[PDB]
Amino acid sequence: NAIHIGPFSITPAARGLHYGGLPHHQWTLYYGPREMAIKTLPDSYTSSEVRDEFSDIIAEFVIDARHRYAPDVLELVNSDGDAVLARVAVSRLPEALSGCIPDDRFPYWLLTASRPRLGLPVTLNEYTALAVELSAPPLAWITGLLPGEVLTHDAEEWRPPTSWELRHVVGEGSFTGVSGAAAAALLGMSATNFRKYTAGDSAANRQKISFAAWHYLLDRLGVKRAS
Amino acid sequence: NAIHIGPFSITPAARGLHYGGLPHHQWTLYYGPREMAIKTLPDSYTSSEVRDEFSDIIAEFVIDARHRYAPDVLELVNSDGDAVLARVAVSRLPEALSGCIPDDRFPYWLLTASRPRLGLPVTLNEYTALAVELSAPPLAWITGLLPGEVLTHDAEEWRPPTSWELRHVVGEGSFTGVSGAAAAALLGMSATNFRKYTAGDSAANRQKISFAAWHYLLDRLGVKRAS
Amino acid sequence: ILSTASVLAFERKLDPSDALMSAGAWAQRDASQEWPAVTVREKSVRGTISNRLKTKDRDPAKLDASIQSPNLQTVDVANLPSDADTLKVRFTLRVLGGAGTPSACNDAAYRDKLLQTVATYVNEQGFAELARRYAHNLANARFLWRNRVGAEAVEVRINHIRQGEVARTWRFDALAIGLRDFKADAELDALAELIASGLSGSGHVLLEVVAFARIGDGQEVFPSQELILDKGDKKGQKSKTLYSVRDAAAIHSQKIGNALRTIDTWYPDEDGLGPIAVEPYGSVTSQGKAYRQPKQKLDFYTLLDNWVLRDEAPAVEQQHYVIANLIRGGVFGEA
Amino acid sequence: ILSTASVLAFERKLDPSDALMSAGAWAQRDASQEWPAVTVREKSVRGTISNRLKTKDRDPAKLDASIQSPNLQTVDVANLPSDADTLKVRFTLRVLGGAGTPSACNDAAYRDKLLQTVATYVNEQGFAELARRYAHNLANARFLWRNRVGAEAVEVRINHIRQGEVARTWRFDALAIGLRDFKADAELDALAELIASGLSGSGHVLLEVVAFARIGDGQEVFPSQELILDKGDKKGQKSKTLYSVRDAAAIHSQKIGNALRTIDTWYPDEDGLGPIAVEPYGSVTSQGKAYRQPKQKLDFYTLLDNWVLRDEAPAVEQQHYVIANLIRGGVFGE
Amino acid sequence: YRQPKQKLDFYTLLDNWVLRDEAPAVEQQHYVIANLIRGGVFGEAE
Amino acid sequence: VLGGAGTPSACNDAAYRDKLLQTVATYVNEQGFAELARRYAHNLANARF
Repeated sequence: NAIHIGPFSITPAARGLHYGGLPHHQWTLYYGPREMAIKTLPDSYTSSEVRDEFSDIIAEFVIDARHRYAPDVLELVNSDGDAVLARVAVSRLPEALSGCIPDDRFPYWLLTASRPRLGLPVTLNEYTALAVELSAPPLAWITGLLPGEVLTHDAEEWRPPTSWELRHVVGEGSFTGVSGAAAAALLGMSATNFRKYTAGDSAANRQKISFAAWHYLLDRLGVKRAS
Repeated sequence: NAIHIGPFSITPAARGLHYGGLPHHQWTLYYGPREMAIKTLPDSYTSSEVRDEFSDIIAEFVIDARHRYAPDVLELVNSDGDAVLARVAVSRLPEALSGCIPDDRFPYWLLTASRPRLGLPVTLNEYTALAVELSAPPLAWITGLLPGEVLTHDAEEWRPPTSWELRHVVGEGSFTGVSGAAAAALLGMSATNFRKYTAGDSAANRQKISFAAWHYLLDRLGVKRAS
Repeated sequence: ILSTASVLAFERKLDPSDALMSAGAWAQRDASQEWPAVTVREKSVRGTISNRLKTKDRDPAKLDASIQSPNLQTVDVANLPSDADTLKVRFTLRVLGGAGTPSACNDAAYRDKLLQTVATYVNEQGFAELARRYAHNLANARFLWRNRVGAEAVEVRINHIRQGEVARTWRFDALAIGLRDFKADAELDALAELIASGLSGSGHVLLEVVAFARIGDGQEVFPSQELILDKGDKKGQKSKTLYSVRDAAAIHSQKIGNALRTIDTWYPDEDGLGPIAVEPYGSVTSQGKAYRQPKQKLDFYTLLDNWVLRDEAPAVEQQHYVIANLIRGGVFGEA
Repeated sequence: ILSTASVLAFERKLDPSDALMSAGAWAQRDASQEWPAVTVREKSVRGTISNRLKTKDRDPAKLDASIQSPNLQTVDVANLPSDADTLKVRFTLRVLGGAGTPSACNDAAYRDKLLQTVATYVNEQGFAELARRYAHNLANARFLWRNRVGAEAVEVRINHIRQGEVARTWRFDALAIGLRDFKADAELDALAELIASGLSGSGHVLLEVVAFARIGDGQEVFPSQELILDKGDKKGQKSKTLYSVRDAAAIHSQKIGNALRTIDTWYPDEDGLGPIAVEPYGSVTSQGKAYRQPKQKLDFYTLLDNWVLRDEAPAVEQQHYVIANLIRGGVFGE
Repeated sequence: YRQPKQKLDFYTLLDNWVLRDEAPAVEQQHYVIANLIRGGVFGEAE
Repeated sequence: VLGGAGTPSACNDAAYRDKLLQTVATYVNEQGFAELARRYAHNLANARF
């Protein structure tokens, strides 16, 4: 009786033991193939208690993955160099940056927040254009946990995500927190036709999501901008 | 031998006449069901000459439809009221606007360009948030020529576009100027499977485009933002 | 009737020790008991991004931003001294015998059938093929893993140690004996006879194996790497730790043991690729692939179940493979 | 349907050791076995406010208050003795061979395709161009990084060491052979033939490289610099640490290895700036820039994937660069 | 001396000379090239 | 005394590097290092060290 919380799975050890006189089982928490933890929990534990034993490790994983794959931050400053006027989390860099110290020849500069700064002089209309073009969605860090060939725009190199990669973004335990019904309503499908995507093996009536449906779903969940 | 330029169609009158001794035919230029023009062109006119006779009327239609369905413009101004700092073409209004005259209590204001102005005091970070959220794509005016129930995000009310509505955005004569091959490559589909969408009647192997594919295509052509 | 046991476990034969590294000069190697140990030092490492970028050709300013803030690390390293050119790797290996008896079993009928099956295997042929292959893997210095690659001259001295003193000595040129095929030799077959006498329970085998590899003055040696507790982002710098016993760089005992049992040449894919280590679903991690897949009927578990339960004795090569897996030991139970 | 392997990694060829520094007098360099090692000492450094300042910290009161309270660091330093003008730098170098075979690879089909692609490269031309450039970077003492700058005379002795004794000896004047162009010579092409014999697997190459640089009496030499962990500096603690093997100033082996593979002259941006080191997205840390950006089709990964998967063999200079990246080694996978 | 409130420190003189092409007096040119001979880390602060 | 006094040892911007190099080149062509070397030779002459 395994337990699935998004991409995580908690499985018991198929033969218990007796600790302190009481029957126990070893539960292993996996994130895909990587084994994350082992606990020894008693029997007569409901599955909610088994979930709330590993919820702390799952939450620390979410904290570390959110901080590690955070998108970049550009800062709009004035001509002196201090006194930040605006910040924008970008998912890409504006391609014309090259290491600059702002002077008073131009009144608005766009620097990286990383310390050997790159920057560019802007004039509040091309800043708005760059911020509209390059901004990052509120859940861009989930793109750090995805293989990168399922996130590409090149249709020749794209391969459809597996069920485990699909469970990062769709499901009640996923990192977006969006159920299969709401994600079916986002794509204009039925819940059953969408549950066909989340089976796991190609024999049990599982077809793969298409290129346009996957990228539009990543757009609508707020994960990839998909311009 | 009708001629199709995007949504426009030029058809001859099925029995000619003799003008000035020479055989002529009446060519009618339609935009869907609405008849736009009639000319009397001679025979021994190639189809390029028939196209370049009506190209001026087609271009004036494009000019008027581009000016009529232009999206709104918000302006970021300073505390005095004059001296525009930035402009942004939005496809929606920021929902908190209510008629304002800027004073010096706040240094940045966001007004409508329409004359009984609405406005809002902003602080260059929520201006960037509003500009990222509400900006308009470079070809938003084509959404003026579309029925509005093919542009909705509500999947219950959405109906798929017809072939004539699909020819506004896809095709060499369309208003985007994007061929069927390039639009097939945008959706990660073969040119033949995409040409299945552009047949015209459901008997001749024509299936309808899906919700996610249509909205992702409108996103990738730069027509609707599709957030 | 006669289902397999729910728990079943075998202790390993051919126990090696941790192999210690020391350094000296070639042609002093017969006086090589006072050779100083190879010690593990630290050095700083600054490096740029050389891996594949996730966003391939997009974002060229992020690449230039990452070059301007490169990765600084601290790394454990081990080299020879600048006046020594020879590495010496020493361990002791003991061969025990009793290869059929499990250390834990549920069914008595299953363990009796298994013991009788191993007894008929030993009565048909001895351990002579398996001990010949083990003596080959001792003869070439395969247990020098990367310290053998590109060495000039490798020489292996093997001392059979009966009482506290040496009873017999073998001397091998480990570069002549290849890592590819199993030849024949009088000294090698004497060593194989000793190993087979150890595996048969008819004697107590203790060997001391010493390998000498001529590398170069101050060149880098390769001990076993330890595990690092994700200290590449919080403390950040220590990104490689090397195994060391008492201020002396060492190789793990199971690394030596994996090099010893690289005898499996009978896997169904090919045999021009060389021998691999014996394992159930005989798998190489560096190739990411399982030879002896369970879809084919040549993994350890199906061969054992056919040989023990249904009495379908496989070919003699697969019998060598199954007995090599029993010599390896492991937890062979319902999991 | 051939795709790249998800795991693919290559061990390095051309392993150098740590370069050890010693010091002596010029024209005693033929008896340079008892030369004492250059040791790393400490010294005190009192600084001053000399960097840029933020505009909030440019008031004259704050600036004079910052000058009145100075910084006092301790710094590792390495100098020649006051009676010696020649720095001797010694290391050894193994040329190994087998440069095509990956040490770990996922696909068998990709491994066979890559092996036969390297085989056709080797059959069309040997390692002779690459070994010529490697023997150049041995000949001009580029592995003296800042120790070479502003020297009177640099001289490199290279001993090919077959058994425990010397099999062959080269001697070069490293200032004649520039850092700029790859010329020809009899002794240099003999060295290139030896290195290409090592890289092809047809021999076992072990060289001992000794460089002599005539600097001046008591001048500063520049060994490899280590990395300090500061935890609330202990009353003006150490701010610079130099590498040393055992009370002997030294250069890191990967520093010597980076100076050895400075052979890439085929990068698209320019050619009058000099050779750079062979890296994927060939990048110079001092320039802060990546030549061979992947938006141009001349980084290592696009060239390798076009050559191996789609059989689009690049120009012969890019083939030189791709095989140089395989000789360098690395982790090339997902 | 050469406080940055006056326009005579090395950083303002170098920025005017290189970016704005306002070459200073020849004494200040000697001072700037003397600073370049001196060496140092002239990059952003902190 | 080494020379090459305009070239930086590390730089971010290539355009700023080229502009700085040509600025020091125009300085050298207008006058050499003669005034600076004169003052350095004076500080060698009087034993200020």
